[PDB]
Formats: sequence, C-alpha cells, structure tokens
Amino acid sequence: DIVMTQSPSSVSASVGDRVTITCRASQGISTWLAWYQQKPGKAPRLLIYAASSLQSGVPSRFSGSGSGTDFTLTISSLQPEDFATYYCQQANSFPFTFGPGTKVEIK
Amino acid sequence: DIVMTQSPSSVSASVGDRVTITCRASQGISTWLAWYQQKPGKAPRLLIYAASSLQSGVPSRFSGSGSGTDFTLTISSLQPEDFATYYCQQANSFPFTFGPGTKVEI
Amino acid sequence: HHGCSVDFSKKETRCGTGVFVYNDVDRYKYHPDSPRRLAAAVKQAWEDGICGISSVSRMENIMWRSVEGELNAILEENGVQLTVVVGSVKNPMWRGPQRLPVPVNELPHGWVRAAKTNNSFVVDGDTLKECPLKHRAWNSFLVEDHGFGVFHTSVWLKVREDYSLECDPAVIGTAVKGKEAVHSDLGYWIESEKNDTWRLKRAHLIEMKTCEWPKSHTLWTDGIEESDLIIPKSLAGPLSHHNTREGYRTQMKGPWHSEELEIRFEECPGTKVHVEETCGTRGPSLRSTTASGRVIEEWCCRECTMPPLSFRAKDGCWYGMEIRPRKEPESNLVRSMVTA
Amino acid sequence: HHGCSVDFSKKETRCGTGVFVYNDVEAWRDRYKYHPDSPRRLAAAVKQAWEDGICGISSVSRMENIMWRSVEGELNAILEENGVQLTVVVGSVKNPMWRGPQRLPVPVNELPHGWKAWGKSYFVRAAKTNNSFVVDGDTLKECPLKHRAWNSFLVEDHGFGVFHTSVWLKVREDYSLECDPAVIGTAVKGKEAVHSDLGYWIESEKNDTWRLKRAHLIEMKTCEWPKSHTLWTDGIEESDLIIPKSLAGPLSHHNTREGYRTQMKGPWHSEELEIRFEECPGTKVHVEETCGTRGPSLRSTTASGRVIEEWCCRECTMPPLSFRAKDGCWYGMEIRPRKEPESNLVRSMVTA
Amino acid sequence: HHGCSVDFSKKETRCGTGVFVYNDVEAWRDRYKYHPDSPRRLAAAVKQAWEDGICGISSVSRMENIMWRSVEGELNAILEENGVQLTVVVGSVKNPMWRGPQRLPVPVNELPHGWKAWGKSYFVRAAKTNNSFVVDGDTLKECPLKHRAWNSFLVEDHGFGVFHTSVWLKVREDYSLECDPAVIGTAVKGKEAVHSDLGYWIESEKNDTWRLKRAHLIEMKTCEWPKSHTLWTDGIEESDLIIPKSLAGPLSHHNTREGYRTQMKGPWHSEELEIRFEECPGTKVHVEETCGTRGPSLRSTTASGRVIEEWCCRECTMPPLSFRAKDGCWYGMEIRPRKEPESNLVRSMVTA
Amino acid sequence: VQLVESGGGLIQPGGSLRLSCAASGFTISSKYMSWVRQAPGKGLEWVSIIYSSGSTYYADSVKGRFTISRDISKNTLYLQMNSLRAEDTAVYYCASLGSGSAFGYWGQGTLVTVSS
Amino acid sequence: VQLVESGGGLIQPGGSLRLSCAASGFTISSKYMSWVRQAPGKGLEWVSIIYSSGSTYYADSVKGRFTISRDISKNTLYLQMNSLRAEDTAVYYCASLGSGSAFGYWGQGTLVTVS
Repeated sequence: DIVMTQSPSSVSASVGDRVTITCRASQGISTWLAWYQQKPGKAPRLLIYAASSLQSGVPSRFSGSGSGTDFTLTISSLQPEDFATYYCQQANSFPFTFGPGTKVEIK
Repeated sequence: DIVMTQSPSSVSASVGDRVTITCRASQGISTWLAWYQQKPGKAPRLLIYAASSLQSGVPSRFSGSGSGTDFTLTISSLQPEDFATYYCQQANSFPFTFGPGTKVEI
Repeated sequence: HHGCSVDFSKKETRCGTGVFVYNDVDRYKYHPDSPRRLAAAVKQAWEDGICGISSVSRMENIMWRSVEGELNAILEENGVQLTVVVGSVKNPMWRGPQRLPVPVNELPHGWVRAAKTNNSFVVDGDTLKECPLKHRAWNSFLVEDHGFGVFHTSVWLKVREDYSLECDPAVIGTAVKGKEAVHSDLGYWIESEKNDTWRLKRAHLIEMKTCEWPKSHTLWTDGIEESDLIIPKSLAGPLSHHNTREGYRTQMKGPWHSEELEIRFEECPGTKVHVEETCGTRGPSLRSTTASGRVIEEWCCRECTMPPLSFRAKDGCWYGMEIRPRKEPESNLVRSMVTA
Repeated sequence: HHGCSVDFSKKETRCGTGVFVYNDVEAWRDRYKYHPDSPRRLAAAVKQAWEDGICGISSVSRMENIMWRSVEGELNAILEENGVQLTVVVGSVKNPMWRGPQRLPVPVNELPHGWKAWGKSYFVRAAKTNNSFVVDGDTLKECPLKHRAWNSFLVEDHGFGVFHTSVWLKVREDYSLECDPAVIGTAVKGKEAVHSDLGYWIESEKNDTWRLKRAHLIEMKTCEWPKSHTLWTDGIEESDLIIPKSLAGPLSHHNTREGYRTQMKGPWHSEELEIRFEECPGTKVHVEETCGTRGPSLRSTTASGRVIEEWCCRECTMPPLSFRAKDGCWYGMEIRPRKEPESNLVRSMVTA
Repeated sequence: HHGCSVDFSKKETRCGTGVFVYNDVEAWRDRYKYHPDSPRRLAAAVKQAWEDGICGISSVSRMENIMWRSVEGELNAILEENGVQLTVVVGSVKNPMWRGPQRLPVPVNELPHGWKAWGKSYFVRAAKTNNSFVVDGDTLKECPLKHRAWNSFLVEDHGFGVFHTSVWLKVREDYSLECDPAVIGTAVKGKEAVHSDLGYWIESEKNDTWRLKRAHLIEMKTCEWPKSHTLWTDGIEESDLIIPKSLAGPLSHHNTREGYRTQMKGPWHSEELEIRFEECPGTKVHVEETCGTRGPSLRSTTASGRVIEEWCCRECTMPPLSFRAKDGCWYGMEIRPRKEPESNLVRSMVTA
Repeated sequence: VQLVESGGGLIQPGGSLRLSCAASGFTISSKYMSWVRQAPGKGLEWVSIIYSSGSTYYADSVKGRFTISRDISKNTLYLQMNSLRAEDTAVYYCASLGSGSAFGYWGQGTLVTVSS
Repeated sequence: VQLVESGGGLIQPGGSLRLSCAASGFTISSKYMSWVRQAPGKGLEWVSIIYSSGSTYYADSVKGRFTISRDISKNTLYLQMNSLRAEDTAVYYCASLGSGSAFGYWGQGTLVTVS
C-alpha cells in the first residue's frame, strides 16, 4: 500500500530540448526507485535503477536523481527516438507499485 | 467436490405415516454422513451422525442407515413437530458439502 | 541439551548445547491415566454404545496389549460382565467416529486372572463383524505434560476430553540443517534434500496412519497443493514442500496394505524404465515380480523423471503409479487393492 | 551425523544418528581459515566492480567482515603485483546492516599473476593508493550506500564448530534477497522450537497457543529468512511478527505473542540485545484503557540514571516485552510511562 | 564433579565421578564478569599505591589485563566521586611479560563514598586527569618497570568454561613469585600427561623415556610453576628443561627432550607459538660434528622470503625442534645453517 | 453451552465487515470452530474452520478474501470479511465439530446484506 | 536473453485459463520471475513473483485465484488463472529482477479477454 504519483501528465517538447519529469511517493523509500520507458505496442524498457544508476545499453543522456520522497528524471538532448511514455515504480517492499505514467509529445 | 444429491424433493404425509428420505453422493464417503432438521426461522438440529448413530436428546423414532454411495433416513411415526426440512451432508473430506434439502408437509 | 557429535565424512568432532533429533525408526512401559479410571471409561463407553477401539498407531496397540490382563482383572473383580480382547493390527489404520467418555469418578474397588465372558470389547483386530468400524473409538489419548523425553523409558498417557483429528505433537520432531531436513515421529522417518529445489529423498515407514500431521511441526506449509504430496495427507503426510518430487503426484493407490514400507528413487533390480510418450496412464501400483516369480523387465512412463519412484516392501519391489510396462499386459501382474 | 546426549540428574547417556542443531551464537568467528573463490579471481572481480561503478561493500553479517579482514592483505598484494591502482580498506560494523542495490560481478578471466591459494606465508605489505575500495565502516560520505554491493557471496562448505577448519566461498551470478541457508538450523521437538543461524537464536513454546519465548541477537541483519527453513509458514499476517520481516525475522506463528504487533521502532541500533518477557528492575506495568497509544521504544532509566517506576499499556499482556541491551532495559512499543512526559526519556531513533 | 566421556567408534558413553582437566587454551576470555574485591576497597588500594610511589601495573597474564579493562570505567568514576585526581589507563600486552618488584597494598579502610558492587549500570563518565596509573602498555617511559606492581591478585572463585559466571578476586597481603594455582590442572593417565593453565597446554608421552611431545602457548608469562602442581619434580636440572623455568615452565622430567638444553634464546617475542618436533617445510637437517655451536634461534626463511634448504646440528636428535608462529617456522638453538652464513638470517633478540 | 454471534448488518458491495461469536459454557481453545452460511431461499454451505491447535482451512469460494481468528482472553471467535460481492449475502452461523464430523452446537445466525 | 509468452485468448467470465512464458538463453530457476499485467488503456500492475528458491508472493487483487508455477525440465514459467472476472482483461508480461529491484528483461506480452 504505497501510492506513486507523477507530475506533469504530458510534456510537449522540441528536438534538442531539456526534459524533466518527477515522481512522488506516499512514504519514504529513499533509494529504491526505477524508471521505465514504453513505446506503444511494445514492452517497457528499464533505464535507471537505484534512483541514480544507468542500465547498460541506454544512452548517457538520461539522468536520474533524488531520494526520500521526491525523485526526478531528466533528458539532456531530446531525440526523435525519445517520444514515449515513462513510469516510475518503487522497489522497496511488496507489493511493487508503478506510477500513472507521463508521455512525451512532439512540439 | 463431492456433490450430494437428495430425493425426493418433497413429500406430503399425514400423522402416523412412516416417511423415507434418500441421499446420494457422487463418490465413496464411507459411513460418514449426517442428517439435520431445520424448522423455519431457526438453526438446524443434528439428528444422525456416522450414518447410524443418534445424537443425545433426539427421539428414537428417527433412524438412518446406509453405506458407500446410497443412504436412507426414515421416520416411524410422524408427529405434529416432525414437519420441517431435512439435510444430508458428508463428513469425509474438506470441503464439507450439504444436500439440496427435502420438505415434509401436511 | 548437552552432548557431542561427529561427522565421519570430514572426521570432525564437536560438543555443546542444542536441539537433537534422533532416528528411532520396545523400551517403554506404558501407563494410562489409571487402572481404575480406564476401567470406568470402558464401562461407560460400553453402556453408551461403543463396541470397540481402533488403534491410531503401534504405540496404542502395544499399550492395550500390555494392559489388557490387569484391566480385565479389575473390571471382573469389581462386578462388571465385560472382557477386553485385543487382536493384531492391519494396515492402513482407518479412523473411527466415536470417542471414549471421561468418567466423573473412578471405580470404587481396585488398586489373579479372570474368566472369559459373553460381552466383548474388541480392541483393534480381525473382528469387524461383531463390532463394525462405525461404532469404534479412535484418537482418544494424549501423552501427559512431561510424559515423554529423550531419557524417559515409560510413557504416561491420559484419556482425552475433546474431539481432534491430528496426531499427538508430543512425539514429533523435525529439523533442518543446511541442505538436509527430516520430518519424523515414532513411526515415520521422512528425509529431504536440496539439489536444485527441495524434494523428497527417501522415507522409511513402519506403520501407515490416518491422523493429520500438525502444521506447527511442518516446514514450508504455504503455497502447496494436496495433489502434489507424494505421501497423501490422508496418510499423515506433511503439508510441506519437502514432501514433493518433480514429475510425480500423490500416491493414493500405493501398497499401503503392507506392514513396513521404504520409499526410494531407484530402479528395482533387473528392470529398466524409459520415459515414453506412448505409455499407458496411471492407476493402481504394480509389482515387478509376478505371483509365479517371473520378473517383468521393461517399463515406461509418460513424463515422469528419472530415477523412478519405488516402494521396497518386505515381499517385493513395487513401482510408482506413473510407471507402466510396455510389452507385458498388466492384467496378469499383482496390484494393490487399497486406496488412501 | 552420529552423536550422544547426556542427563546429569541420573548420570548416563543416549546415542544415535540424526540432525543436531547447536547454539553457535556468541562464539568467535575469527578462528577459521577463509577461502573466497580465488585470489586472482577475486582480484579480477574487484577490478571489474571498480571499473563498473561500485565503490565498496556493505556487509550482510559479521562473518563477511571477518572474511574481508582476513583477506585484505593478500588481496592488495595481488592487486599490486598486477599494476592496478586500487586498495581495499576494511572498516567496522554498526547496526542495523542495511542493504545495497549493487552486486559483485563474476569475471570471465582472472588476473594473470600471483599465487593460487590463500595463506601464502610471507608477501611484501603493499603500498597505499589514491583509489580506495571501502568495505563497510564509518565511510558513508566518500561513497553512498546506493553504490555499494551487498549479499554477493555463497558459502560452499564450512566447518563451524571446529576452530581450525576451512570455509569456502564463491561469488554468485544471481540477484537474491534471502539469507544464505548453509548456516541455518531450525528444529522443533515436543513443546519447544528454535530458529537459529550464526547470529540469531530464537526460542518458542506451547502455552495455550504457540508463542515467542525469548530471542538472543548479536547482530541486526536485513536479509530475508528463507521459507524453506521456517515452521508453520501459512496463514500468518506480516503485521503480527515481533521481529520484523525486514530484519530477517522468520515468517511464522512461532514469531508471535498475543497482544503485541510488529516492533518496527525498537532499539535496533544496539550492538547486541536480548528479547525477553518480564518487567525491568524497579518498574511496574498495569493494563489501563486510558494509557497512550503505541510509539517508539523507550528506555526504563533516564539519561541521568533515574529509574521511571510506573508504566502502562492499553491491551498488552503480562509479562511485558523488554529488550535487554548493554545500556539497560528498553520497553516495547506498546508500553508508555504513566506519569512522566515522554520528552524526559530517551527513545530509539531507527525504524526497520 | 560428575561427568561422561564419549567414544565415537561404538556410539556409547562412560560415566562416573572424579577429576576432569579441560583444554581451556585459545578460548575467548571476554565473556565473564569480574569482581575485584570492592570498588571502594580497590580505589583505596590504588590511591595508597600511587601515594607510595608505585606508578602502574605489569600484568601477569591476559586474564588480568582483561579484568583491568572491565574495571577501569567504574574505578575511574568512583575515584572521581571521592575527589582524587588520578585516572587509570589500560594498554595492551606484549611478550614476554616481564615481572616487577613492587606490590599493591591492602588498605586499612575503604574510601567513604560510592556504591558497593561492580556492574552498577549508568554512571557519569569521569574526566581525564594529569595523573595516570597506567596498566601495562607501550608506555615504559613516564615510569619504568622497576616501579610497577606485579602478581598482586588471588583468584578466590571462578567458573571458567561457563560463559556468564563471576570471577572473585582479592588483593593479597604478601610478596610472591609463583603463578596462581586456582586455574592450574595437571593430569597423567597411562602414557600421556598434560601440564595446563589458562594459557599453557604442555603434552608429554612415554617413548623409551618420558619426553616433551608438543606445547601450545598463547602467552609468555614469567611467574613460576608451583611444585605442588608438577609431576616428577626431583632429580632434574634447571639447564635441561626445554621451556625455561623463568618462563613458568614446569620443573619436571616431562619438560625434557634428549639432546637438547634449555631454550633461553627462542622466539619469545611472538604473540603465540606452538612447539613441535618436525622439520620446517622444504628443509632438511643433518647430524654432523662439523657444525657450529648453539646460539640464538633462526627463522627458516630469510627476510626476503627465501627458504634455506640445509641445516646441521652437532649432537641433536631427529625429529628436530621447531617453533610455529605467524611469521613461520623457527629452529632450536642447536640447529645452525650448513652453508649460508648466519648474517643473512633473522635471529631472535629476546633472552629468558 | 451458548453461542451468540453479533456483528452482522448491511454493507455496500466491495466493502468489508467483521462478525463475532461469543462462547458460553466452554472455552474456544478446545473445540473446532466453523462458519456456515445459508443464502435466502437456498441450502447451507461451509465457509471455514479453525482447529483447536490453530490451523485454518477455507472453501474455494472465499479462499483469499475471508479470514478466521479467535481470542482466548475474551473467549470469542471472529470472521473478517473483505471485498464483499453480491452473492455473499446470507445468514451466518457459528458451529462446533463434536463427533462423527458433524456440527452439534449452532448459533442463532446473523443476517449480512450486500446491496447498493 | 529471450522470453516468449503463450496462449492468452478468449474466455467467458467464471472460466479458467493458463499462460506460459518459455525461456531461452538462461535457466528459469536462477532468476526472480514475475508476472505484470496492463489493462487496455491503463497503467502497469504487478501480479505475482516466484523466488529463485521457490518462494511465491501475490497481490491482493489475485490473492486466492491465481497461481504462479515453474517447470525446470522444460524451462518455462506458468500462471494458472481461475474464476476470471471482467477486470482481468489485460496484456500479461513475464519479467526478471536484475539489480536495484527493477525488471530487466521483458517478454513480448500476450492478450487475455474475458467476456
């Protein structure tokens, strides 16, 4: 029973822009949060684990930072490949719970 | 999932008549059958257990018998207080299952 | 609690304090509640409609066989026409629906043999006709507070006052240490091991019971179905993940009519088992040697796992329920006529 | 194994074969020979871990801390013999021992220099380096916990109980959350049960119901007690365990007491405590419906040494739940002082 | 006492009453409660000793060092409550443990302040002072060994072997040189004998003659083994004992080996050694009349780790005498190198 | 002996409820307590049981949603009902297993209505 | 590595259905394998996990109705679903815990419709 919340609901951005997405938790987890990217019609893909680490095989332009209850996801140089939906899920205790999801559009 | 089937669905007999009720199991359930009587608006009352043994305090005019898959509950002398619904249930394994029920009227 | 042990594989010795579970699968002289309360209980039971006693284990059978003479002596010198005759025990030991009543008071007179009477209170034996199982008591004793121990040699039981379906927990001991485990009591010895997952390794039984193994004395009781337990729950098998083996289901139709069984996962001598997609389905267990002494040699199973399951009876070497012959028809082999 | 047991009232014995679970707690673990997988192999593993981004190690228990202490010298020697600028520094253990997200890799190829055993006598103490691989200590400032590896070793064989045997370990390939089951011993016999490992000794009893009797912990580890080594695992709520599931407490009805709930905010900062059910010297507990609600655990004596006398609980059961550490009596979360305000009393500052 | 013994070939036991001597060496001494006579009495004794001119303590064994560590906090607190400007500082032990000429006095009256039992939990820590009463440490400069007290305690009651018993001690009224006999156990049975205490375990056997078989010493104490606790004390010279008399070696024929004299210049600086009659790894010894005369003991490997291959003795007997420390194998005084000159080797610089 | 079960009322579907059963004349730690329900116009159906030793079993209908418990201090039997659905409405009884394996002593019932 | 799902499809309410997730490139018994579902038009939801030792845990939505299994001889994951309701329509994935406690390898996903 840990509710994960996200803001905003959708982001419109142009290529080469800087994008920032945040996660919010009902309780204190403080390290155990991971970020996923899902394109439509395909399974989600892990980008960041332990709230700051970079999963092998993803470009370095994705950064994660935060602890406690507030977490953020940033993208440095947006690419045409980076238009999808993103989720945050707490990995602290069972049951594992995901967020609502924030989707990045073309502006 | 031992399905317990009862027959007949209803009998109408007058005072002084013998009444016979049959119960049937979908499997073996050796000798582990109980019979209950439930007047409207009250809890059921145990009459027979182990398919032949009579519960303390119950009148002796009730009698039951059977083994294997076929069972029988019989009353000798209907009384004005013997009109109710009667249930059979197996006590062999979990879950415990009851029967549809049979009403004795007039 | 204080003791020493040795590991002959590494040849190392140590000492200390702890909990020790011993293999006991004779030395006990049993003492029921009294010679003057048991007689009153039997008297009340006979006058209540209970015609006999069905034993739970071999412990109770030995107790009754030892105490019958004295019990008859008191019950006869006190003026009651009743004699207790105790027979042998046949497997499996089925349940009874009745229970012995606890007397309010003892028999007034009591602390030389007696004569046979026309009234019989038959304890477990070959007397299913003058006392059917529907009128027999079962599971009516409890070993007393400190009635059992490692150093006891004399077990003190008392007549139970409630209705239970579980085995007595005072004689059960289970333990796990690393990659080995055991569930045991005075009649069972069930072993497990960790190869890739936990599984049954071997089991030695000198009696087949029908009480229920308590969950308080069982390891890993959750997330397990009764259809996977090799020793069925109806035969006092533990509801445990240590009671499973991959590719096999519950052995409802094993040779439970036997007198002392031994489960191990190894082929019977002079036999071969091959995993075949065109083998017959499962049913009653078969014996490798025909009644004429001929040994069957070729067997198959649908999707079982090698090595195969076998039961080492005193009179043969049976196979599991999934293992079937290829060439010889099974209408001529020997099968088990009991089910759990 | 084969063993014998002894009765001292009547001097004699009982012998046989079976399973024997010994009380191995409060015994010095540093009198063994530790053999992690291999010096060349482990040096390559540490090198690859440093190249990947892992800063150091968070120890699961005290046995790994002692292992790293025994190994660090030869490990640094082997690293220096290969021209790698890396030194392994081993610190101290403080409770609770929290978890790290990283794991230690398994190298494909070991380093091609050095000896092929542990215990090579005589080697040149190595030289210090500007790059440090820190095993857990008072160093959560140069690298955080999120970059530390945790629970990355598997015991292959051991001889605990004999004070000069060898312990063989190995770097695993998988991500796991459970404690190592090679050193766990659980046993029940009649009306008494034990759940034990190298650092825990938890006792149970059969009163009207099965319940906790007493526990003795010399460490506070945060792995998970495996379910294959637990009695009566089903039908038990996680909210009723006296020792929390986050502190490697077994998930069983043997870990329960009537009237108490999970002790999330007990004095887990202690180096060693001992859980027992009775009042503390010069204190009395009364069941009162007007007592305050449960909160963090409190110490019986004040910071000035003054003993508080009168306590209360809403619906607990006598005897009360107390923790006996080196400082002194603490009380369970359900027991609060009847008169003196709680701002005059010291409290636990940790939660599981 | 009453006890039982076990044979594991045939699993059974033999029980009876008698005298039982246990191997208590290499067991952790940190798990007991210590009661030097009284807090006020001990404080008055230490105060009077400081006023007389005694500066500190030289420890007889490691048990006394651990006792002082357990006591120092309460002792400093109770000294402070009486307005005495004196603090007790406890250091570490190094071998050999030399003896001092002073003794600790027995005061007429205790200090008239403070509590009356050891273990009073919660005390305000005392503050440091200019005057320091140093129990043995690396501090032989503010006051030398000729001003230190030694062997001033007697054990009255103990429970060694049971890890929560109390040890009762008192300050003796006399000057003495023998070791405390309350913790000594000697026993022979057939062809095997033992001379033991809390830090010594000396084994003997019956070959053609009685001789030393092996020894295990975790400390180098310089008291004297009592003759009441020694077997075969007559007809033996002090120049034939393998372990010197000045190192608390028994004055026994069981402390001898044919062809060897007393080892006054062995490696007595080590923290722990184990005496064997067996060649060091990769070494051979030859009996030749051309070898040199006995001198200080030499290490088998050189300072750079190179193993010497050939040694000689004049009239010694095989197998040769060796010592086993952390560094490695040492040789007896009678065994000298065959070819390589002794200037290349590490030699013992300690004499008994 | 007396059995009196108390806490049955009306509840919205998807909600939760808790029934109690107080025992008189005996202690609950010595008998096999069970819960049985009778739908209006239908027959009986067994829900769950608790052993004297503390082991609990359930029917497939209510396997993961209901839970049975007891308190020896108050000598009371409980039944926690979670995530109620439409077909859970019935009169709930409190029975003990005496001999054979039949229920000898019953309660009076308590009506639970699940509707919106 | 590779994970391949299996036969989800059409089923009436109150019916039963069994999924599969065949593993390639690794042993199924050396990972923590989970089931995650996504309702059509909604977000992700975790269902059940099985440990590398055999320990299983579930969510309160499917506590007494689903069962996660595993067969080592054929190297595949299993999910038995019973008493399916209308709110069980989703796409089911099989995943693995790698590090942190995040799911590293995902399957393609299989559709289940209950009506």
